[PDB]
Amino acid sequence: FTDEYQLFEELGKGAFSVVRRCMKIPTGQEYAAKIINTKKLSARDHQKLEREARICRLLKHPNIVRLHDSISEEGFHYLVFDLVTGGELFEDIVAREYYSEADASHCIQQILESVNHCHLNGIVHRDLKPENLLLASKSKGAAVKLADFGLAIEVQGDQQAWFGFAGTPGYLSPEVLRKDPYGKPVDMWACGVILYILLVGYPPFWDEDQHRLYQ
Amino acid sequence: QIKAGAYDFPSPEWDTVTPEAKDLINKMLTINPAKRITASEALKHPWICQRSTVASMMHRQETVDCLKKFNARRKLKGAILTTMLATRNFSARKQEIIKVTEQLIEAINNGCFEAYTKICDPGLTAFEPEALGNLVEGMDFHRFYFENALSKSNKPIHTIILNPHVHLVGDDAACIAYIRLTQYMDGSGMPKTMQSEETRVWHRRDGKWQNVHFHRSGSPTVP
Repeated sequence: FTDEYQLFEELGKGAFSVVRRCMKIPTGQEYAAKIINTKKLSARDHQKLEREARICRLLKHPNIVRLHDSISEEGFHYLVFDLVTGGELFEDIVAREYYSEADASHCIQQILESVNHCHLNGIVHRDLKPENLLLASKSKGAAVKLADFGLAIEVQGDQQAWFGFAGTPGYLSPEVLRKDPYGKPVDMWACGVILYILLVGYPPFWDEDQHRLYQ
Repeated sequence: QIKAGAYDFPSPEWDTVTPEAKDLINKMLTINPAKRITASEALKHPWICQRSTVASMMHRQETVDCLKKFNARRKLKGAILTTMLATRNFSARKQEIIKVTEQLIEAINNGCFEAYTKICDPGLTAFEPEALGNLVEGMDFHRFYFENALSKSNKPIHTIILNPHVHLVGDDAACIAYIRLTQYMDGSGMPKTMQSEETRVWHRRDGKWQNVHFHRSGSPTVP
């Protein structure tokens, strides 16, 4: 990595990963480097990171966090993502002095563009939620970017199947809760939940008891 | 059957019984005890106090022959001691609970978390030795054993389900209790066996039997 790029400040750190602002010195760029201490990565975690990188390499779209490079070293693998500075879309909205349906529609248009790109490439995100809707920068008109494909699956065309009970409760689809085979439409249900929230600021399904929520 | 008063007088044997004898039976086998004939009243029933004119005097050989069998069975079933016999003649409904239970155990043995989360309710609770006397909720606690041991370890294991007992508690709810015998290879490569006792509560939701709670005692399922 240091080979070509250059590391800087830390933007975060997980259990096996540390993320830092980076720069491709040869081209004066600026990316986010996900530095993985491969010596701490388990076998099942190794299986999921291989899936997330393969999916991210396959998705090239303005409204999707782009994986720019993957390279290994001595027990330390590097993943170069786009640098995202604008934080959560939902956090930006509360700071705005004006916000209308037109603003919400412009947001959902971008989210739908990313979801459509995922689906067109046989990929289902399965965890669309506010935490995964980021703004590229703090610029006045920064682009909405879909992030974190750690729960994303690879589907065969339009074939439905049971890929497991995964997602965030408030955004889970009826078909997953019914334990039915499912596919791309689960993301569109989540979009509908997000759109509802973008208009009035509270969720369409909410309950202290999760069982009641799922009903 | 008793609570429903579900008895009848099948032909042919009852075709030759007098109406008055059937009447007295009906008044004794009245579900509502407030409306049941009393001992004083029965002693005045025509079949009792006017037997000479009411009760038949025909010989009932088929009653004698049947009583012989009744008595013989009664003397064979005479339990001198408390005897507890397993269940082996299962309805289709009870077999359904056994099947989905074995599908769940199979998914655990094969480390198939997708099947596990399909069969188990998201709000599943559990008592198990792995949980050290705590009631655990959700899939998190169980996810650890799938993501690691259940597929990581490469050793042969054989599960046996002994003496399952199924309670049907409504059209969409059931309870199953069984002994879980597990044969496996230990660290030294020697064969071992362990036993657990397991209760699983099942609720039919969206047309699918789903496990909402289970209780394991004895050994922990991971060797």
